[PDB]
Amino acid sequence: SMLIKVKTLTGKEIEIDIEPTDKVERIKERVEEKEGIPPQQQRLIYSGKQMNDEKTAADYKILGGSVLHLVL
Amino acid sequence: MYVKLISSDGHEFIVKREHALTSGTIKAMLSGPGQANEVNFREIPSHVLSKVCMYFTYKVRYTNSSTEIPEFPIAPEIALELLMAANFLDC
Amino acid sequence: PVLRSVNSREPSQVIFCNRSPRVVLPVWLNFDGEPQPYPTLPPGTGRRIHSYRGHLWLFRDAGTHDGLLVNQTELFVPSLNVDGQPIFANITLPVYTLKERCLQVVRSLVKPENYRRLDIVRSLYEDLEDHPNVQKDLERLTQERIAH
Amino acid sequence: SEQLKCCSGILKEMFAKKHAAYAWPFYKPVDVEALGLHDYCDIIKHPMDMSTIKRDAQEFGADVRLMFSNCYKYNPPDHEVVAMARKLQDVFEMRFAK
Amino acid sequence: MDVFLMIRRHKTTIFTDAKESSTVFELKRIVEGILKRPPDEQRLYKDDQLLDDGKTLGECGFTSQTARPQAPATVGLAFRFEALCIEPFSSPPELPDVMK
Amino acid sequence: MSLKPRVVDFDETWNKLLTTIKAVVMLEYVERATWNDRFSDIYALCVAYPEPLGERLYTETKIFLENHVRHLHKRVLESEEQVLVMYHRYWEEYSKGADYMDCLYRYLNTQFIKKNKLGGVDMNEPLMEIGELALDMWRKLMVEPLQAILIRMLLREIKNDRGGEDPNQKVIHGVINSFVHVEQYKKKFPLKFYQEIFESPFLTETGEYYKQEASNLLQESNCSQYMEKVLGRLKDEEIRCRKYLHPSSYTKVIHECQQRMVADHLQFLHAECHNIIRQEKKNDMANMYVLLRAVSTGLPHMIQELQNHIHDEGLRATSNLTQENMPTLFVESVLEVHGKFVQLINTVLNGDQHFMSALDKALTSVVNYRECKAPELLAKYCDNLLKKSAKGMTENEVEDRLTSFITVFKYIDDKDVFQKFYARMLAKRLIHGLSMSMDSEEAMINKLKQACGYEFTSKLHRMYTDMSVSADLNNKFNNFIKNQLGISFQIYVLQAGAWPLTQAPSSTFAIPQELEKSVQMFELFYSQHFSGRKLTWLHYLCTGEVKMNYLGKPYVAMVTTYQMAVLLAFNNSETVSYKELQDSTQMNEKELTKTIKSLLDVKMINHESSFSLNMNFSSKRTKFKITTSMQ
Amino acid sequence: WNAVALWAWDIVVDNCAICRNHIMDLCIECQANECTVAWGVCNHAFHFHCISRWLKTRQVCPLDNREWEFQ
Amino acid sequence: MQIFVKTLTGKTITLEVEPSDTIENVKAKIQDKEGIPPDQQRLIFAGKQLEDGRTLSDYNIQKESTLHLVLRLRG
Amino acid sequence: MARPLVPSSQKALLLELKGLQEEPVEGFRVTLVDEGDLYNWEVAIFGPPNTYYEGGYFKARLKFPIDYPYSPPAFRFLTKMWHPNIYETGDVCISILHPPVDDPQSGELPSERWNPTQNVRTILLSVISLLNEPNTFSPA
Ligand SMILES: Cc1ncsc1-c1ccc(CNC(=O)[C@@H]2C[C@@H](O)CN2C(=O)[C@@H](NC(=O)COCCOCCOCCNC(=O)C[C@@H]2N=C(c3ccc(Cl)cc3)c3c(sc(C)c3C)-n3c(C)nnc32)C(C)(C)C)cc1
Ligand SMILES: [Zn+2]
Ligand SMILES: [Zn+2]
Ligand SMILES: [Zn+2]
Repeated sequence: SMLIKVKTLTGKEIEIDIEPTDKVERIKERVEEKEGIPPQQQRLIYSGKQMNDEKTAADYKILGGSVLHLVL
Repeated sequence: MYVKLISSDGHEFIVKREHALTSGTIKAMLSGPGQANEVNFREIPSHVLSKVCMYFTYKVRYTNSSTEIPEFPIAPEIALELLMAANFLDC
Repeated sequence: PVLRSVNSREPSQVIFCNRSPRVVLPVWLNFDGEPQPYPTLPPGTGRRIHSYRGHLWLFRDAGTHDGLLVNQTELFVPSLNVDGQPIFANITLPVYTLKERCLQVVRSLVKPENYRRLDIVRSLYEDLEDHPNVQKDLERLTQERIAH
Repeated sequence: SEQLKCCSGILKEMFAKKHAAYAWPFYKPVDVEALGLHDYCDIIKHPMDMSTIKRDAQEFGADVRLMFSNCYKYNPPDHEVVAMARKLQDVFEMRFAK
Repeated sequence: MDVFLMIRRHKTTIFTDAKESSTVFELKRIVEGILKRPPDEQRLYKDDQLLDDGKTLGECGFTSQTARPQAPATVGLAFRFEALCIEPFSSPPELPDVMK
Repeated sequence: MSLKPRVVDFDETWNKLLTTIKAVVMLEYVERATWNDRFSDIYALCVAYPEPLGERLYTETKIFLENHVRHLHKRVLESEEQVLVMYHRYWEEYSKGADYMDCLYRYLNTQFIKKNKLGGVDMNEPLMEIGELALDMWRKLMVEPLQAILIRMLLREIKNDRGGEDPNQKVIHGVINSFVHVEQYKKKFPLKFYQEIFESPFLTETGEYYKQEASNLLQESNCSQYMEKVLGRLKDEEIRCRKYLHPSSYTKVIHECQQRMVADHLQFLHAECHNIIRQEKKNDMANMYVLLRAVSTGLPHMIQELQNHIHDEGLRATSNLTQENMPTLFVESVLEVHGKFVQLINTVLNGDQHFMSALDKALTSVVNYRECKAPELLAKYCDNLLKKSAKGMTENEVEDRLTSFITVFKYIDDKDVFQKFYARMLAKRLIHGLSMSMDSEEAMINKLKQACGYEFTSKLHRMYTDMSVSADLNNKFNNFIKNQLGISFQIYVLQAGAWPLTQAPSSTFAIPQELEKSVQMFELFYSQHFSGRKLTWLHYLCTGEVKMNYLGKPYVAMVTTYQMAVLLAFNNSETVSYKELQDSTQMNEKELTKTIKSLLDVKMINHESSFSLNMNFSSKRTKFKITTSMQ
Repeated sequence: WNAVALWAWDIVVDNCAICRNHIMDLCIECQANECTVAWGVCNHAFHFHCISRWLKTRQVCPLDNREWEFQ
Repeated sequence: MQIFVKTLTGKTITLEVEPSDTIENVKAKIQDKEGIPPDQQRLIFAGKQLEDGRTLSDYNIQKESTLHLVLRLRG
Repeated sequence: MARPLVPSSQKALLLELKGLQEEPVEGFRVTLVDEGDLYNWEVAIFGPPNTYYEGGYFKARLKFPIDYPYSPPAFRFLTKMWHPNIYETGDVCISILHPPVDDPQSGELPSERWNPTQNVRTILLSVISLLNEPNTFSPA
């Protein structure tokens, strides 16, 4: 239900909608569903910590409008 | 619950089977068919079987715990016979 | 060797107190893992020692090298200290199998070579002759650590 | 008063965890029985320590110098204890001069 | 404070344990578990004098010193009634000539 | 006692032990005294004098076991068609034995095999304690020879079981678990004999048979029945595996059935998923979900189809609406779609987060639909809820409506346009007093803040704080005046960066005498009580009391400053022209025209144009206020 | 009559660099309970409570490299 | 054109410059707008230092972009 | 029940973190290593495009002193880096992180030296710039 944008290196702010109890795998797959980057070549960076594929988004204290870092 | 060992002269030694099961050969003699209580034999004299039983009791009571764990004295005369019997009983 | 004293250079203080009637000579493992002897402690006699944090030390019997249990484990690892108080290690005996204990009694009561003078079979003569080498214990401990 | 306060501050800085990597050996007086040094007492006729130290700042400076020199004379020149003592004494001298 | 006992009749012998404060009735219950003749049929002695149920083993002379685990004390046996009789074990071997 | 050293006639002693162990291994009753006597003789043999016969005892026991298991193999062959049952009988026989006859030789183990195990240059077979020897030789001389035949007959038995028959579960499980019992006592691997010699053949054949059965079901019946019968088959397979196999292979067999019934036909399942979901067939939807969950590549396609259906349904329900009540109809359609499909996912799709995300994406696309129209309508709807026009609704109902509005707005992608509409709506509501509940407005602002940070709400939060500050400053000015103008004080001061109606005037407007005195007093109070950025006088919004004594009854109205000046211009003459009023007021032409129109509408005045005061003007109450119609 | 006239304009926020607070709002340290604003030679605005600490730590302005002095 | 400039004071400002103005001109405008001499000013864009002797077109910075200003740095 | 008194350094660190989160800075992300430790923050460094470090992910550890913002925090890269101005232990030699102590022999101006007006974002930008433009005058 939340709204987040995955900022790429170029600068394109990809807006995506996730749930309060979403998963890192689902968040990464959302980028592929709208950006095309395969889930096996994505490394989300949030608050200087490498996003894990198992921890839920709630453990990372993700709030609406938070800019996410994606590096290919 | 109590196994009745037997020595040469005819002595009958009764002891808790939970203690007596610390010796592998007695565990074997009890795990077999028939029931395997009473466990008779061919060498051991009563004076050696008594010391082995005392070792069984000591091995539960005054060990495997936080304590000084003293040495249970072995008379130098019985040393050979008790060594051979401990070899046989695998205790 | 896998078991070796850590050359951290971090000071550490300890005390090795003997609770078993035997005389215990604390053994020190060097940086490469080779055992290093230490002065003996009389039965019931304990004192302080100097060793850096991460050192690996074992115990032995004064005459027969019979194994002694230090702090309920094969090896004792001294960490750093607080306020200069040396660590407290207690040496106590293991649970001897009857064959091993009677073997130890025979060895104590008869000198290391006089074993073949005794009136039993030569198989147990061979058992008598085996004074436990620290190397076998170290190898067994390394294997057990690898397995566990 | 000012000299005594400065000496107390220097001692506190030395005892702080900042230099504890090298000041650890001198935290308390040397324990002869624990160290197993039979001739340590004969070698050093006046033992001293940071804890023991804790008229003027000259007395504190002399005590610190004597404490350092005892270890310097007792231990070999290439001793890790000697190196740590020298490292601590560098900061001590810097604080005394400042 | 534990007390260990080596109960005996004729040349037969038994191994059990108890508490110093335990009553002779409790020890008779242990013998009931052993024999397994119940306590009323039993008849106990140390060394030769008959015990009394109400008496504690500490009162009877058993103590952690006298009845140590390596040297368990001896208790007499008889049944309801018959007399007491105890005989020793077999004599140990001879020290071999080399250790003499 | 124990067992003494002895000179033993090995031939006769071994022959006696030989017949006795024969009797015990074949389950024949043997007395415990005799068995312990055999134990006796074995100690003697292993301590024999002058030298131990333990080696020959071991060799003779090895030969005895080889003879015995070869006997049993010849017996199985002779059994012809009863191999399963007679093998199970022999296995019970020989396993109980090599448990007993291990303890009995345990002494020999310790003395000889443990003590001589290794060494020699030749790669000879290592010595094996009697238990390992017995089981390994059973393997080597009954299982490895028959492995093909036993596999064949056990596979056929389980196939009968699949075809509805019920062969002997105990026998079949025992025969299938002996292959794992023969693993015991070797540390190399726990299960490899069973895995590579039964599991692999059985998995191969079960896969083949269920692929054929999937073909049968597909060719026979329709898609719904096919899913139902596939699920039934999988359940029955789990039961069968539990009954028969080793627990380590349950997963492998069920995986084989899923792969050979679902994954290797996923194209048909995907093709008919369209029809099933688009037809909202709940039962087949649930079956499709359960089956495709077992395949990694399955659920994404069904997620896509549900996403597409929700998108289309929302679009249809929101575009087919009438134009009479566009905001309310829009929001209600969005919420009913949301609720319907959330309930559907929770009930039939197990509340899967992936399908919840699909629902969220579809409703996001719908709520950002356009030819933006949707944010416009949403802003209008929240505005209408908060206005006084929502007559009859209680505070709790308003709160519930606000919660629903927030739930719908969470998916609003056009936040910029949404805020652009909402700022003007809220500012108009606040300034003119049209807001139904300031507390409700504060609650909505708090919800928006929690949703999108303080940055998003900055404008509305500042507008609300400014309304509150204007009220507080009016109270403070009244207090200061009382602590020391012919009329009260009610004027507005706003920040141009948030309020969208901040069209400050610039003409040399001449405020009435009372208004000028009040403004002077307020400015004098402000100069000492506060400082900061400057603002132009928003006379177009400020309202104040103007008394119409010319009427037959007393009447005082709190009216706009421009309106007040226009009304006071009538004090000169009953009839006033546009040019004279403009000259007197010094106001802008558009503002003067708007004020004249508002006065005519209120009936206060009557119509190069000229107007005259309305002597018939009346009000509901003697004291009232005029609304700010200068937006 | 009500009329309207507001804000009596008189000239930025001059956000302090040390504390990051507002000029009107008291310094960060003073918030926990007469915090005057001190201006430097470069005209930078800095709270007295934080400006004194910065000067005591080092006699250099936080923004500019010139000396800190009032008017 | 117009660009976004962030100062060490946290406040945000914008500058109206063309693709012909030099880095020195941009620095002078920033100094005039903020109150920092050009000597202790450093513009960083896309994690790269902005050389004084260049032009905006050299780094390909269009309108609406952001420029980061920091203090002097060295080794 | 009075709430515990928030320290000035802790409040400054919280404000800096909030500002960084509200205004994302390209090339890095700042987050606390432990929620209960406001003086230990993890920062991720990403190589700027068109540079030798493009596509790289180097982690850094920032430790703020109890006297913040009076004293600059300790910055060191967690990932092994080989640069003239970066030590083997990960320490970064930057004039911004140096204490505001007047050192005429150092050759670094007090204005370029660490000042209270500096921020974590400014320090990160300076480090990123130095990564592409290392200073060889005083290599570390
Ligand atoms: C009597 C006994 N009974 C049963 S055990 C035992 C016994 C126990 C401990 C000791 C002494 N401790 C050791 O030998 C320890 C135990 C084990 O952890 C290994 N070990 C070592 O000392 C090893 N040493 C290290 O790992 C550190 O190596 C640096 C080599 O120098 C060590 C000491 O030199 C030999 C004798 N000299 C001294 O002790 C002088 C003494 N040194 C030091 C000293 C020594 C080393 C360092 Cl790095 C710094 C300071 C010293 C002090 S005060 C003080 C608290 C110390 C630690 N000191 C002062 C002041 N002046 N002199 C000293 C070793 C085998 C390499 C010598 C003696 C007997
Ligand atoms: Zn300045
Ligand atoms: Zn300040
Ligand atoms: Zn202050």
